[PDB]
Amino acid sequence: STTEVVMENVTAFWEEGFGELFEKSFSNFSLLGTPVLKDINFKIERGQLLAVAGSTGAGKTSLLMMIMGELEPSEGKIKHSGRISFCSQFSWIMPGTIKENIIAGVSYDEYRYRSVIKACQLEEDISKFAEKDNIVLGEGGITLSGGQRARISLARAVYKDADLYLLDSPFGYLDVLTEKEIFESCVCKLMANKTRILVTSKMEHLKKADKILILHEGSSYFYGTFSELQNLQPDFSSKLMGCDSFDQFSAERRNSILTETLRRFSL
Amino acid sequence: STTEVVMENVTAFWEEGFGELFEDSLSFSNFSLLGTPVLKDINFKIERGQLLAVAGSTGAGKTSLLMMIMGELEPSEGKIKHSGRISFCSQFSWIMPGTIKENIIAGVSYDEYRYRSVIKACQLEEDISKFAEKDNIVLGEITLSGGQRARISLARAVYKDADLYLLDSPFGYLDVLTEKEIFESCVCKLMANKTRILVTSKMEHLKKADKILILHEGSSYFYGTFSELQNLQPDFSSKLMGCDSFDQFSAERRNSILTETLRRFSLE
Amino acid sequence: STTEVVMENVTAFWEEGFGELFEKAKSFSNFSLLGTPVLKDINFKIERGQLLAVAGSTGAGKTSLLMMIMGELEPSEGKIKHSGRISFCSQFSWIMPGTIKENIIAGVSYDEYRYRSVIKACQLEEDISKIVLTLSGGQRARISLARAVYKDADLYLLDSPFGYLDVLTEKEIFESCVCKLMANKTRILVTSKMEHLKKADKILILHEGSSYFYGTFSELQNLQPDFSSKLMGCDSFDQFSAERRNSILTETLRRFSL
Amino acid sequence: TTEVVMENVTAFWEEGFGELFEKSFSNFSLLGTPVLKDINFKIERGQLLAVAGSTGAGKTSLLMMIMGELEPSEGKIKHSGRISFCSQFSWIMPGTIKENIIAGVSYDEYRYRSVIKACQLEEDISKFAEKDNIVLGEGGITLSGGQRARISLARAVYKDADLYLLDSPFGYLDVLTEKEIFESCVCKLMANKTRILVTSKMEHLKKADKILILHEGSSYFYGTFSELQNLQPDFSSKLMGCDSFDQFSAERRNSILTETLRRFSL
Amino acid sequence: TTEVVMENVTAFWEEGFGELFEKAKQNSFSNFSLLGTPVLKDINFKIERGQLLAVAGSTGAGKTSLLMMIMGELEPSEGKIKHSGRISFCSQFSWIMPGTIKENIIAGVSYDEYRYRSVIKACQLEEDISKFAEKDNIVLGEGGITLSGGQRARISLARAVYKDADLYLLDSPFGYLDVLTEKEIFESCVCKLMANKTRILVTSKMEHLKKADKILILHEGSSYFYGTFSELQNLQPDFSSKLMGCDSFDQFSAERRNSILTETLRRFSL
Ligand SMILES: Nc1ncnc2c1ncn2[C@@H]1O[C@H](COP(=O)(O)OP(=O)(O)OP(=O)(O)O)[C@@H](O)[C@H]1O
Ligand SMILES: Nc1ncnc2c1ncn2[C@@H]1O[C@H](COP(=O)(O)OP(=O)(O)OP(=O)(O)O)[C@@H](O)[C@H]1O
Ligand SMILES: Nc1ncnc2c1ncn2[C@@H]1O[C@H](COP(=O)(O)OP(=O)(O)OP(=O)(O)O)[C@@H](O)[C@H]1O
Ligand SMILES: Nc1ncnc2c1ncn2[C@@H]1O[C@H](COP(=O)(O)OP(=O)(O)OP(=O)(O)O)[C@@H](O)[C@H]1O
Ligand SMILES: Nc1ncnc2c1ncn2[C@@H]1O[C@H](COP(=O)(O)OP(=O)(O)OP(=O)(O)O)[C@@H](O)[C@H]1O
Ligand SMILES: [Mg+2]
Ligand SMILES: [Mg+2]
Ligand SMILES: [Mg+2]
Ligand SMILES: [Mg+2]
Ligand SMILES: [Mg+2]
Repeated sequence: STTEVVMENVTAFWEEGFGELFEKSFSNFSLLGTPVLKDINFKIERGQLLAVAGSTGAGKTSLLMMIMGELEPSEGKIKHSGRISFCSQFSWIMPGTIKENIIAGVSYDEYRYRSVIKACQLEEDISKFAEKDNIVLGEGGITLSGGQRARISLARAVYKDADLYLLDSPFGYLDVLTEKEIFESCVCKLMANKTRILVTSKMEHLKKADKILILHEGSSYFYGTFSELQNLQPDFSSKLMGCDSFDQFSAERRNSILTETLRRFSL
Repeated sequence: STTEVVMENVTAFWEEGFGELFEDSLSFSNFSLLGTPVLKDINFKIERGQLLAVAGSTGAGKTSLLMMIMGELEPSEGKIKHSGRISFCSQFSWIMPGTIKENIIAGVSYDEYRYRSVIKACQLEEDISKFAEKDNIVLGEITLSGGQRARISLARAVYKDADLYLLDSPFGYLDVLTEKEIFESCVCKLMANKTRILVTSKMEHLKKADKILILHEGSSYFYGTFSELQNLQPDFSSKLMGCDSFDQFSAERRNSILTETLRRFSLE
Repeated sequence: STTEVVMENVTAFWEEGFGELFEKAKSFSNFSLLGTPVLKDINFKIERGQLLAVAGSTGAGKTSLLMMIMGELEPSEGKIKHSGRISFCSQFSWIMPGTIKENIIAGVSYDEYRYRSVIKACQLEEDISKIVLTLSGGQRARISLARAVYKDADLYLLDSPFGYLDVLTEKEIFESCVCKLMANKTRILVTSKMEHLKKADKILILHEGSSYFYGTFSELQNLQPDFSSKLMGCDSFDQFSAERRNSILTETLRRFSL
Repeated sequence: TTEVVMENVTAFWEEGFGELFEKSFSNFSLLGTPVLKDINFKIERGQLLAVAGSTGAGKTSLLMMIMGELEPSEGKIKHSGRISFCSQFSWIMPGTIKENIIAGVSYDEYRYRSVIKACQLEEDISKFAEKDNIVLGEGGITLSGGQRARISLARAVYKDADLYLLDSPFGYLDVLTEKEIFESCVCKLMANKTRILVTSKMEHLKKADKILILHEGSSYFYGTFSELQNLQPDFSSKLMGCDSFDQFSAERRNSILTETLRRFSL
Repeated sequence: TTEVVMENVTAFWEEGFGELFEKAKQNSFSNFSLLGTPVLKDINFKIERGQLLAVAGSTGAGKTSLLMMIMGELEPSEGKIKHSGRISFCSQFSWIMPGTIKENIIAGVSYDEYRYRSVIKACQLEEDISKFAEKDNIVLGEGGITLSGGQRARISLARAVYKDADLYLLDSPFGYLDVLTEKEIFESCVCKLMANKTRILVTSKMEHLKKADKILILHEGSSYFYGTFSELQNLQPDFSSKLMGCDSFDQFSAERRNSILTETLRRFSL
């Protein structure tokens, strides 16, 4: 099964102190703080892809955290139901095998597991190891490349059967071509009929999305389709540079991207 | 089973030299001005079984106050009253070489009921059952997440049967929801009849506490209940932002919070 | 984990005075005759993970048997064997002040996966998605069951939890909840429905405090082809309260409107 | 605390038959019926008197006479000091749980915490984020019957008095909670105080220092439980005034069930 | 969404024999009904809400007829049939209407942008529509002229799936596709797009039987087997092509085989 997600006039603070103060001669104590999310409105139907974009600190992860209940609204309405699956910006590797890391407590299913490792391009990493997917890794994933950790992390999120998938920029340690292929095979094909929210800065991902949400300083800059945004603002393509770009990338990230490029052509 | 904690006009210096210095028509000197006390004129009283929340910004002397109760820091003036054994959970989550079970038990006599009640309240059942070796898998001084280490370190402090529990911000590496759940199940439920002092910046924790103590640069800013303080200072919610906020968190703290979030939606 | 439940030659009195008099009795006298035991010579065994259906006419002692297991009622004679935690769903659908989450969680620790599973099995997913507690009779019934089912226990005692539901919703929840989600748990279900007795590993029929039948449904069908609604303690719809009737109707409307 | 003495006490609820009893032979008092007749007992400081009898026997009326609502036409009543009264009716004031328990007298944190412990109100208070200071209205809406019963007893017990009059305060509780609170509150916390408890429970009679059985306003039995067992091995639910569960209101049965549910869920 | 239940169902296509079976049922004795042969005899199965039933069996076993009975064209002479809601039907015959591809898929029912897009993706029609100059608005005549067999099959499936129904009856919709495309569409359409819908799929593919929640094997009008694929394989380790109704490639028409070849060519030439 899958779920709708609806937000109506949502405002939220990470600080518990400022939240209560917002819910209240005159005075205005709320001003001493700043809302992380302000007047958020959207509705995504069952099985749709919502792409969320915006510059650093805009509140993209925070929006996901609010769906997950870590951040609570001080105003407005959130509607969604069922199980959540989360893929974080941080790729987390569990002590155990690659199979164990993907399955993560869920019952093993042959067809599902194979679909997922195929979609996330782990077949060559899963067979060309000493003892297949039974090789033991530790917490952190020292013996794995950044690209491997990202793909295992995505595989784990996609293997879980859920009503809502929250994907926080899962391709950032991958090279361009691998990102394009996995977006298509995983997010567009394997997850085709699951409601999903993807944090991304890729214009292509926005193009394929059913709905887009541009966040600016916690506020809704634009909600609708990419075509509508392009028609109103033919310049926006340039503002997409002011989101997540190279040279601002850390050292290990660039090295991971290079390693993923090397993997492609070494075959 | 549990102790009262009293402090009367307590002033203290970490530096022994400035402490010794501490204890107009005519000529006078004032050498004690050369040093600043870490704690100054501290007064509070916590009854048996009560919860005291201690808050304040970085460097205000919260850990130092706990250190004083432990006898690491010594008073130059005033009296400190507390009896029985002390248990201490630090900001630093310490992992002993050995197993998880031995890490929680750590010398203290083994009891089946108590141990299982502790690992439940600290949400360690799922961590213990997942490993092939159960709670008999070996650890160094790592292949553990920040959240796991924090949970084990709390479990250890809680397992010990003591008259006074000192909890120095034990939830920092946990996500919001896990923190809420463990505060309720461990601090509030399993430890309900125990005297405990909790260093925290969370409004909810201050609300639940019987008494609160707000420290400012080593001095008592407020002592009483949270309601009394909110009634006196409708501002205070804003002051609590200037305590321990996300903007200062290190990378490994931020990432520990994130994988605790992952754990909830990926495991069990 | 889960537990076995054993009852050997059990007799019990709700009135302590008559209970203690049976113990004192344990030319001649028989002062114990002045009272009447609520349960008399009860014998059954339910294996770990099995379902016991308890049926019988109004006042036969179905709830009291559950109260005895919970220790509210004490035996004057015999042995009762059960270990671990008990979870109880009453005929009364209790709603606490607080949220729906707080009502379901009710003093045990929150677990995300388990929570979502229980919401699914009790058909509360749409209800929950739509705040202090407003509710339909059906919603109250489902939340109250969800609470009992959410608690991790060795033994589940379910006292007629489906009464305020329409036939179709009761069937679906008995399947998803009692049969599937709770498949490996020891459960005792007070019910009057043929389908439930068919599915149970064992059935106990009570009559005026005594054991009328113990065994399987198929064994009962041979010995009693003459169905009795009175003896089984079946629903008398014309005697249902206006509240109960309208709850059943509302649940029927819900199926076809939402 | 106080002693309670009653010597040859007879009383009428109606003022008319009062002085008529206090008076050719004529007896106009006969067309009235005395609610209590020739009552005799003596309970020492710190002792528990258990009072039992069928419905309408005069158990509550006896408490009412001690409180002064009912005046004797004959005999002597001796008791001194303040009285605390816990009624069959569980009453809730406008205001918070704390204020409901405190009820006017000066706050004492130690005494208060002891009372809420003994009356099992700790989970009730700690559940709310507003704790002790969340408001309730008159009637006790949004509270369960079990909670009202516990708050009402808490109020009665918190009050410092020489004599405590407890009129069947457990009726809306399940068997187990009644047993636990009888023990922790009436038997332990109030062990130093003189108390009179109207009850039907055999267990309460055993723990009492003295028991008084009423029947139609007259003293059927006065003495210990052991003496009563000797004299009367034939237990009678009717005579002891045992609760007929089938005669319970929907709200009372549902209260008991909610208390049962509270125990196994929390 | 709906449940489908059949219990001891018998049916005749010929009305005369159906009425004869019922008239002799209520009533020295006679048995006139033996003169006819029922298309379906003693049918028993159950599929729950949102589940996939796979129906297999040899040619003439009565697979389409069972679908025809659910649709009310064939009437039961005996037994219980339970189902509710709207039915959508995809036939072995790929029907093309006069009109555009859009009109063909929509089929009068209201247009919904997202639903339409979801269906054309799941049925692999995105390439086809875009490849045409006027896109969705290219005019098709009745029957077959302009489109390939694979295209006709995908449009016909898309129409069935676009309709909002509580029961989807899919009578061997992939026969004119190559193996790889059939695999992909069974996954993307039948399993994912229709994941929460009650569906009955007539098929001869082991893969489909494996994925189904329940299978129903038909043999000369009667229930040969009902259960899961695991239960079947445990109770029958010997595979029979004839019994399962496995479509023999030799017994395919020239147009069918060439449609399969065209689909393979499409994959490698675009
Ligand atoms: N766990 C948290 N607790 C408190 N504040 C947080 C937390 N996570 C993020 N924030 C705050 O929320 C605000 C928005 O940050 P957020 O991480 O949601 O931005 P983002 O759009 O995901 O940025 P980026 O593109 O770099 O990932 C920031 O001020 C940040 O400090
Ligand atoms: N072990 C120590 N020896 C000497 N000085 C110390 C020691 N620990 C803390 N201090 C000093 O005491 C002062 C107060 O520090 P303390 O750690 O008690 O503040 P805090 O309230 O716990 O701050 P934080 O919230 O960052 O933990 C600081 O000047 C600090 O350098
Ligand atoms: N809490 C109680 N205290 C005293 N007597 C009780 C109590 N509960 C039930 N009884 C009595 O026990 C006897 C059996 O009642 P019980 O409620 O167990 O029957 P039941 O089978 O559950 O009937 P129903 O179908 O109406 O639920 C009755 O006489 C009833 O009055
Ligand atoms: N306030 C009153 N004013 C006048 N008569 C009263 C009053 N209260 C009780 N009575 C009468 O006193 C008689 C005895 O009743 P009482 O309430 O003392 O019996 P009880 O033993 O408490 O019965 P129960 O077990 O039902 O509580 C009854 O006739 C009753 O009507
Ligand atoms: N519309 C109809 N009217 C009358 N008889 C029919 C009709 N359709 C099919 N039949 C007959 O019903 C019987 C069963 O044929 P049916 O088409 O249902 O088998 P099938 O399993 O679908 O075979 P196939 O694999 O070739 O499609 C045959 O005798 C057939 O002639
Ligand atoms: Mg982010
Ligand atoms: Mg510190
Ligand atoms: Mg009952
Ligand atoms: Mg009375
Ligand atoms: Mg056919």
